[PDB]
Amino acid sequence: MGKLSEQLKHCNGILKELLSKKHAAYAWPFYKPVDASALGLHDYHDIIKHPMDLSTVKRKMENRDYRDAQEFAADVRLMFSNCYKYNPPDHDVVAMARKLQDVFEFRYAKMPD
Ligand SMILES: Cc1cc(-c2nc(Cl)cn2Cc2ccccc2)cn(C)c1=O
Repeated sequence: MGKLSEQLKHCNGILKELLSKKHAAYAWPFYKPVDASALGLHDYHDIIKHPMDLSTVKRKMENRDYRDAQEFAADVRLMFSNCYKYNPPDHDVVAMARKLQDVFEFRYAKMPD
């Protein structure tokens, strides 16, 4: 009912959309933590100090970790920023990040007041 609750509902809706089949073609690299060892990315954790992914965001939302929309958005944007920091800008995963961030930013902007 309250403002914080209402804004977190909007955030949860966005999260559900980002994890939905509608966006799966470009969202899937963000579903789980980057497994650096599995992907042969042995410099990943030297470059990315604070990894983030949608499963972690989901766990935090479920645990009521996020106190407001701003805190939620910071994690989603951290996830994208990590991608832009680590990967050359012409790489496929970056194109996918850009597309998912477009989904995120446009819906996040429709936050209720
Ligand atoms: C460096 C990096 C790898 C992945 C990743 N996760 C899976 Cl599972 C496969 N990959 C590699 C990939 C290669 C080509 C296209 C998409 C992902 C995801 N993110 C966000 C990254 O920053």
